[PDB]
Amino acid sequence: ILSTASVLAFERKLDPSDALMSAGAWAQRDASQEWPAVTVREKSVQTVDVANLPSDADTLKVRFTLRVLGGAGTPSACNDAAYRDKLLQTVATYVNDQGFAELARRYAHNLANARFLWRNRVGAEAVEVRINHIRQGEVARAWRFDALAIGLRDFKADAELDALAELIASGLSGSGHVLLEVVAFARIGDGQEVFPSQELKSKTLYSVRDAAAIHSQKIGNALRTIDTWYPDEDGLGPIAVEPYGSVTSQGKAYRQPKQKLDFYTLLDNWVLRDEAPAVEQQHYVIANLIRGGVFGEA
Amino acid sequence: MDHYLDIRLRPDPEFPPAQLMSVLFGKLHQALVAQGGDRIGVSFPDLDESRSRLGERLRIHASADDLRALLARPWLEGLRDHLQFGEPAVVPHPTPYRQVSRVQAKSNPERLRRRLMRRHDLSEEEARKRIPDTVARALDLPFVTLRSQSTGQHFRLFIRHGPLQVTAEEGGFTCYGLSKGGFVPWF
Repeated sequence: ILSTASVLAFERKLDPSDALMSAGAWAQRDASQEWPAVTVREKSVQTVDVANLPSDADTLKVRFTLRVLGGAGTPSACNDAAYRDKLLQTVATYVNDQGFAELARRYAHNLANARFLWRNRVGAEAVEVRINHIRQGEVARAWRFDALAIGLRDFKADAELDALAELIASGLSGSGHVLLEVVAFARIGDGQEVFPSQELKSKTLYSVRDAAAIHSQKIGNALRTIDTWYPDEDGLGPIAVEPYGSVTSQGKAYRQPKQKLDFYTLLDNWVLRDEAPAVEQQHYVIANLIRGGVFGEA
Repeated sequence: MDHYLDIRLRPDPEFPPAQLMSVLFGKLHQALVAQGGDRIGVSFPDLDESRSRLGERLRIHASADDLRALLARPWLEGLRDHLQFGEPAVVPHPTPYRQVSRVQAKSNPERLRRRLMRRHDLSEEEARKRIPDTVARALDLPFVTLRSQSTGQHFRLFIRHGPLQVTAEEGGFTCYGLSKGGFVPWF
């Protein structure tokens, strides 16, 4: 009968790091290893945490590292070994039929346009994202993008973006170790307010060691904002790959289970009864498997 | 002022429309102080007076050449994936006119107390006897949340749409695109 397993805990592929934000001046981004860190300072209005650049600095250097792991369909916990073998066979026919070439191109786009710069991008004058492949320590291959010419809405082809997509593809297929250092320089203005992530004296800001930082899961949600295959009305662009694919800002849950387009019903149709969906929805399913999570009933 | 350009906010998974509207308002302010003059005004065609919302449209009223100047300037750089632009087109007619003015209120009694102490050399107790806490007025108006660049303070810029009027008068506009006498067509 091959029912769905009771536990399915997929590990997270595409591990990002906490995005340390340090400040400095534009036109010296090439010497940006001794830049001062953006410190969270108190302000009494109640007291709130604000985080600004220094008054001689217009460029926010947000830097994180990304580990692209591979082994996208193999769970870390699964009860039914027959279901595990059917799921690995399903993911293997996906990969051999069409490799990680749309997913990795979209992840390379979310690295290219600085969507991990969440609110530090909306009024930024010029964003430049430098992605360095770090193999055996130093640099294996260096990328440099204009994150504003590469849009947030459209996934357009480029020459360097295909090489970055092939790197993330080889990392997701298990064919290599991919570790990427992603450095983005946001021209915001002299002493303009930057927005690190927000902890929980009405407001606290996240800071690792006397330096502001965006959370790693926020960077991961920005990297996963690839889902354009959902039922799209109103002109909403890519949303983040979630089961019951939801936006909390808009309060709407696309890919509802009333339609047959959530990750769970698509997975239970693709694995159990072999009803293979369209190539777009199975891209979405494998993107959920790269996201990780706790799948299965209780 | 017979030309207009609708800047409609795209829906965004990451941002509410009020946040993008305040960012667009600040960018338009920077474009207007870079521009000069007093002949460029704004309006909010999706205004909802019941919930005091500004909607998802911002209509920039100007001449044709001023809009052709502003559509190429770098104030829209970095915003073009949260906006959609029309063309500078002529206005319809007949359209009633209304006033888009900023409304400020004495919403902090302690700032008035500090001004009274600076202007009459009084103490804090004379100030609290003179300016009680029942002077705090809260406006039920739509607003954009702006951060200044000369000072470093974050303020709410309350925009009130005036009563509808058949025929406009001559008048200028502030560099926030609001009215210091000018009127805009409404449609």
